[PDB]
Amino acid sequence: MTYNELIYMVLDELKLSSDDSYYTPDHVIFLLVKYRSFLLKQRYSDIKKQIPDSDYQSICLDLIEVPAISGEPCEGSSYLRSKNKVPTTMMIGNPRVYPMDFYQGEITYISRDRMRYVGYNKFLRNIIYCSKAPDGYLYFKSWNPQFLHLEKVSFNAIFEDAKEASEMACPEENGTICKLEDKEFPIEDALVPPLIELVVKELRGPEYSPKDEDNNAKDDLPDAR
Amino acid sequence: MTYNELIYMVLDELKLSSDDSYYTPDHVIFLLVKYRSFLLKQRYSDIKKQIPDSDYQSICLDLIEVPAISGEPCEGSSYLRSKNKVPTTMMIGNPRVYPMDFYQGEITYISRDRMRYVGYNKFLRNIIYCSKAPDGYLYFKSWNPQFLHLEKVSFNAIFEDAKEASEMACPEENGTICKLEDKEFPIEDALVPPLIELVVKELRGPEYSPKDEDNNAKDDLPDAR
Amino acid sequence: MTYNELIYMVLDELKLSSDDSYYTPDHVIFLLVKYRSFLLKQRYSDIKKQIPDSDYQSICLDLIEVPAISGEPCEGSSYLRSKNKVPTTMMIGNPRVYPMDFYQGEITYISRDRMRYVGYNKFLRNIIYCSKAPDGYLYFKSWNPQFLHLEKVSFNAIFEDAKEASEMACPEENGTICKLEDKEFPIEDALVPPLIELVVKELRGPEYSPKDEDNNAKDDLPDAR
Amino acid sequence: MTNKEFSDGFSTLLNSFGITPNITLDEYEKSTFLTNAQEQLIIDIYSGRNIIYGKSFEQTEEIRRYLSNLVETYETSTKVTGKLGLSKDSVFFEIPQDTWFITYEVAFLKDSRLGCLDGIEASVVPLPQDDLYRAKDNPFRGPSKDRVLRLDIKSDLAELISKYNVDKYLMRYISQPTPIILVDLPDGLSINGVSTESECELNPVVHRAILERAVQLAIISKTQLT
Amino acid sequence: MTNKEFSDGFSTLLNSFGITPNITLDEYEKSTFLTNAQEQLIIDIYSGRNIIYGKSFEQTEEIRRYLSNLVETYETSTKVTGKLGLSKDSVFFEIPQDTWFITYEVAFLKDSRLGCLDGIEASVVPLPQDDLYRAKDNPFRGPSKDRVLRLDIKSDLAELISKYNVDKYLMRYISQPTPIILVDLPDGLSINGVSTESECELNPVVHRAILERAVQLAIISKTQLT
Amino acid sequence: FGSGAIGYEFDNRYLNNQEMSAVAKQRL
Amino acid sequence: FGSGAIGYEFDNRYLNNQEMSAVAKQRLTSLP
Amino acid sequence: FGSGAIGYEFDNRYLNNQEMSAVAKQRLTSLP
Amino acid sequence: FGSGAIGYEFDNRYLNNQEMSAVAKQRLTSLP
Amino acid sequence: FGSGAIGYEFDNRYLNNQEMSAVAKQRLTSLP
Repeated sequence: MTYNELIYMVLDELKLSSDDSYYTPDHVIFLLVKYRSFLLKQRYSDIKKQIPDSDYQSICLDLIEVPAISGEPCEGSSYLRSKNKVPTTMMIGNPRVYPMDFYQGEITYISRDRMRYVGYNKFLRNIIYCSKAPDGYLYFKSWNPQFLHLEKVSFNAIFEDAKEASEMACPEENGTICKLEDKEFPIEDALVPPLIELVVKELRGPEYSPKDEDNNAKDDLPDAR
Repeated sequence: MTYNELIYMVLDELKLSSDDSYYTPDHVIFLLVKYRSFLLKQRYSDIKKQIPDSDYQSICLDLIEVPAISGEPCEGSSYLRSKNKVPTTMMIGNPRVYPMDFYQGEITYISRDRMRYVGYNKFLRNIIYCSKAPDGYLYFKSWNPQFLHLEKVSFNAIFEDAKEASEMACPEENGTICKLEDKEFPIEDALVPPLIELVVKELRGPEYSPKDEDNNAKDDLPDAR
Repeated sequence: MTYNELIYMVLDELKLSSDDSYYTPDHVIFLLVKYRSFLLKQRYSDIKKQIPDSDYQSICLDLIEVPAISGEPCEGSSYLRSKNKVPTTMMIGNPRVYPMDFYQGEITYISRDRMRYVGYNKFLRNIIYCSKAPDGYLYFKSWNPQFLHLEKVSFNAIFEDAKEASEMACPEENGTICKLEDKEFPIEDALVPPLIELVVKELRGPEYSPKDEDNNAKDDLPDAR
Repeated sequence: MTNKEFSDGFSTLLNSFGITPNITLDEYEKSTFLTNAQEQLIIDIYSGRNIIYGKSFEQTEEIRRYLSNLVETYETSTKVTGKLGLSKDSVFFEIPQDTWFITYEVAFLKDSRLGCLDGIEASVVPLPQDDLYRAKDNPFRGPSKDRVLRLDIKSDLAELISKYNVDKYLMRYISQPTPIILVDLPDGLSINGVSTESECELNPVVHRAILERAVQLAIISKTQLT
Repeated sequence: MTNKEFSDGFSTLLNSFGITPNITLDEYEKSTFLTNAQEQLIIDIYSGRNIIYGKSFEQTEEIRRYLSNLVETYETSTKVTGKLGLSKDSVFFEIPQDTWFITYEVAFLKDSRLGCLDGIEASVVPLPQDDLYRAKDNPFRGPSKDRVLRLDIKSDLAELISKYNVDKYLMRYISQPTPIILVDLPDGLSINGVSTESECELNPVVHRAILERAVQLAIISKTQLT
Repeated sequence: FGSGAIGYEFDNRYLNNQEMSAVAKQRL
Repeated sequence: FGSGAIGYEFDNRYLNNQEMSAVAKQRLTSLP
Repeated sequence: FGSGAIGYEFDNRYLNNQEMSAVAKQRLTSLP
Repeated sequence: FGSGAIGYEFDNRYLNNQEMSAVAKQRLTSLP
Repeated sequence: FGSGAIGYEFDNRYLNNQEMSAVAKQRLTSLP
């Protein structure tokens, strides 16, 4: 299913058909994307369960060498990092950066705190480690100077905001999909009715609520105007 | 998501669209920032859980050498401290001061009470310790005279008030974001629906309540005016 | 947050905007300051928890030598005491008197009853002990005649009444803040919504209650006047 | 509005000497109806029994602005000696005799028994005669250092029952308004004992309401038997 | 609408000198009814007792636009000396004497006791005389650095009860509107003390409502006995 | 009217208390 | 009308009491 | 009408009684 | 109408009975 | 109508029965 199908299921269950509606499809996209993460956390944070392939998304990154702090000689070894800021992953699935082949390569996505200290083990000096810095970028670290030649990677994870990760998908075979509405929404079909009814309950009450509808330099809501 | 998206989600669910509304967006910012800390404490103070990267913020500090009390010779060794007052961190995440490189440096953020007594261990004489004094400033302490050359640090933590810490973020690559509304709100997507419904419940009742709306040198509320 | 923000949050949720309102901001300050201590006791008296830095305040004291009873020779050794009466601390945090440097000095705040008997231990003859006498003043005691030279101290604790302790803060770098409304309210953000809703529930019922509103040498309340 | 303006407006509102059937009043009749309307209106306003306003003596800015000019303050220290009261500690004070309704009333006490609180301003509480016996002994509603009971008695008097000596008696009341007399009345005639011209002392805001009420009273007076 | 336009429109709405039975008024009668309608309408609008609008002094943009031109600001520092008040710390200030209703009222304080807060603007609270005694000692509703109690007294006065010295007294009130006089009235005649032409100072939006109300008042005046 | 500050935290506290009972019944 | 002083503290006390029961059922066992 | 004297103290007594039950279930065990 | 004589004493008796149960569950244990 | 003869004695009997249960749970233990 696509963003369009879910959006219009919500709009039609609310019957927000007219162009002169207070609640536009943008409200629906926002609520759907937030309730997706809400449900995914409620389902897959208590105890460890199998996560379906539907919850995952591959964002698609270009890496650039950057200094550790600045261009100084003693500021430490340099890192690669993604050109653009990366979405925050949720901590429930199998995050993975891979070199355009999911079935190949060993690039490890770890925590920020762990990545301060990695690679000291002599047998772990050739492993590339990844983590999202507080800057918002995905940083890479390794003790093997070869890692600085890496140009492109794909990052597959259950990203915390589906819209951000959908804007950064890799090109499909046909080509890029400009409209987010034509892209696929990242959630399992078993969790679609819960998500829809939560969003419809969210917007049902506000749908029929009054407005400050007179232009009289006055607040008209206490009068149910 | 930004402050703008959350603010207008709340305003639209309350339908506070007219400029002549009693409850402005400022009320919404205040309530959102307080309910964020409320929820973050309710979720992550009972027992220790993983905190997502979304709850964190990096404020960005300039340090200055200051005397311990005054300029006297016997008043003890001097400290560095941030030029401006620092927000209070919540005690739930991984507070960290770092030297413009999250993956490098060892500057320890500890409690005020502990920092009275640190560094006596001969192997811990070169560790820089941080704590927010009751003055409101972040103070630094070490037995290594080299620490007094430190000029700049970044402090990444789950700050207790998101607005204060958003005013003090480091510059982005593009540049500073003047409007708070254009900045990112520091909360995980799974906790956004709870926060929104708490704020909307907070302001739903008051939205429709009466006013002392006549100018007659009289209190008009007992009459539901 | 400041006293102003909390006061006006309460006033706006009650919609006490007109100058001709029965409940003024003074009622709000009183109720806020009392409900702060109420909540702080309910949270941090059952079992010992971490108290955030937000609950604390530094009041700022000038000490004077005073006789134990009067100027008699046999009336015992003299004490130092604060010039002005000191607020009562709550028994939940980390009370501390310090010599203008929180990270230095050893001045002990103890109970009144304990301080009757302190210093007899030969290794504890140089420790300055503090306690608030029933006179309302902070008294100092030590077996070391050097303590009578002490001129100034700062007292950081979770004071039981925020207004009293806010009137006696140390000067800031810019200078003193004359208006209490422009000062910072001493409570954690996680406890602000509970405090606000308790105060709003306190004043919601009375807001709409009738008045003895006729001037007729008669009690007009039984008639719901 | 001035007296000439009361009269001219009163005639205009009554359609005097117009072609249609109408009513014409003499200046004494005009003064009678204007004064009656004035007194009715202010009593109804004070008591809050006017349906149009529906507010009491100082319940809104409108009523304040209306009856502001009747509010007079009074002070007295002289006590009437030989009178029979309902307690040994009862003192009698004369009323200004132009009083209509007492709105504020407070008493200063001078007694050595209340040490260092001497000259305490004490609230004078009007008490009914049912409540008096059970209020002499009452420690929460009876006479005290901060409370005095006042009872109305014959000859325009206030019997103040106090535990401590009463030195001064302060009042703020509504006064007899000056009548609205539009012309120097002949010998013998007068309104409220006044024979010469008397302008309304209230504000001009309420003068037009007084005019309307007076016109209605005139129409009632001429058309109560037809 | 101008005075000529009030008169011509008033005649047109009354069908003066038309073939059907009708009513004809002199310019003095027209001015009387126009001024009465003006004052009735604005008092009803201020108090919100008009059923058609049903809104108070500034409750909507319509009422703002209607009564915007009566809103006058006043400032005074002179205090009336010899008067009897209900407290030692009572100062008396004269009212501009063209005031109808006081809508904003604030007081600046100059006292050394309130250190570094000198010149504090303090809210003047109109207090009834019931509430005064129990509000002198009240720490939340009584006089303070940020609150002053105002009581209306005789002779167009404001008794300000304050804990600290009152230096300046600021007001914003509704003023006596200028009457609507369509012609230079002869000697003796006047409306609100004005004999010459006086145009309505309100906005033209409400002039037509004033005309309608005046026409209705004229029909009432001519047809209250038939 | 409504406000969920005290209600939410009391419900959360109740759930935390049965949480602790459940884990305190756990034995290896 | 309403006021949550006595209500809040009684609810807090109830929660503290089941808190103490829950922790009093906690045991670090030793029989391996 | 209302008055919370007897109501408050009975609620306080109830909470004290479950307080005592909770603490009476507390044991510092010893079998290592 | 109302009167709290019998009601108060029955409530007090109930609270006394759960009081006795709570204290009767109290033990100063001895096995160290 | 009302009368509390049978009601009072049944309530008293109920309270006596939980009284006996509470005291029957009381033990002066002996194992030190």
